[PDB]
Amino acid sequence: EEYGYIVTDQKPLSLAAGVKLLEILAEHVHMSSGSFINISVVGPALTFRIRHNEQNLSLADVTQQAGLVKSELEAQTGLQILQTGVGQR
Amino acid sequence: AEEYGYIVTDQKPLSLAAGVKLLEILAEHVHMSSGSFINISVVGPALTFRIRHNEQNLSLADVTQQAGLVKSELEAQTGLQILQTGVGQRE
Amino acid sequence: EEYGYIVTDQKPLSLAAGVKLLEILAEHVHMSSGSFINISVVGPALTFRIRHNEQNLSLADVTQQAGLVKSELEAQTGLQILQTGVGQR
Amino acid sequence: AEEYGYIVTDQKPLSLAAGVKLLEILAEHVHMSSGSFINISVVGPALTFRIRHNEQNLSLADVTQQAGLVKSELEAQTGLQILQTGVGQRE
Ligand SMILES: [Ca+2]
Ligand SMILES: [Ca+2]
Ligand SMILES: [Ca+2]
Ligand SMILES: [Ca+2]
Ligand SMILES: [Ca+2]
Ligand SMILES: [Ca+2]
Repeated sequence: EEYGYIVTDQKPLSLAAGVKLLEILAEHVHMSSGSFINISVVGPALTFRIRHNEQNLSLADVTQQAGLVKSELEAQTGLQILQTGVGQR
Repeated sequence: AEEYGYIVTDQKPLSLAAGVKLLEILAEHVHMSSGSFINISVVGPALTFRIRHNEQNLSLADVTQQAGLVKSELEAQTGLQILQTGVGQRE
Repeated sequence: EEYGYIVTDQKPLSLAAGVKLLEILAEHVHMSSGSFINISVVGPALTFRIRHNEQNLSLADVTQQAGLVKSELEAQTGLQILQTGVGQR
Repeated sequence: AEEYGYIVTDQKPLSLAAGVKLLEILAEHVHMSSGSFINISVVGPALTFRIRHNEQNLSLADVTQQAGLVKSELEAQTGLQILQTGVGQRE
């Protein structure tokens, strides 16, 4: 029951902005954003799981990639990314 | 500011001794000296750290991924629960 | 960007032993050891900074105290303390 | 062996003249005769010294603390960098 996390500077993080982060991330990792499932925004954090996918992208993979392209993610979504990781919710 | 790795626990607050024990276990797992974990702090429930240059070329992403793989061992050996692990960086 | 230093006879100083020194020191100065932050062991040396605290203990204060109780520190950590001070790292 | 004070510089090696200049500046700051700094040596980048009995009751802790307070003056007047200051004692 682990989830991927992207923690932002938002209070609160809007749901629309959270899934926009996922859209940009999905484009970058070459996966459909529909593969991000069980999505919730909780306080400043976006949380999600990941459906089975052809490239075998894990929660660790996508959260690592979110960290790598965070400036791209931010520029398009009007927020800052402070942490990315994996954990319970 | 540079990236840091972190582990959020269920401890209120996390003891310095327990935070370092997590790192000792993690170090032995990755076959790196625990002295290579640098700039360590415990703040509230969380442990934060960076990683020194090493021949293994282990990154913060590498170590936090590895912490996920050995999460049950980390918990069993320390008596605490790990709620989140990841990489952060201030704006 | 100054740090407190405790230089030991260790090669290398173990991280666990370094924070055990800090635990004993914290007990002696009546501060939480969690107030020792930015901790690194480098060769034989333990280095650290200090978070704001109620007694207004500085790096000079705690390194001076470490010198004063060094025999207590050593007896419990299986090492010798050779120097204490403040400096860059 | 008794405690000694020390100042580690960026000099490779530290000159005797520069080491003593640090002490002259430090002495004038603490309003003590620089002759009260005794058993002086420069070894590699470091200056080591002890302090003679004085009416002011100035200790090695006192003087090394004071060296921290006037670090920028010590550096500006000598042209070197101070990397560490402290008190040591052999085992
Ligand atoms: Ca993968
Ligand atoms: Ca940013
Ligand atoms: Ca658990
Ligand atoms: Ca004080
Ligand atoms: Ca001793
Ligand atoms: Ca300087």
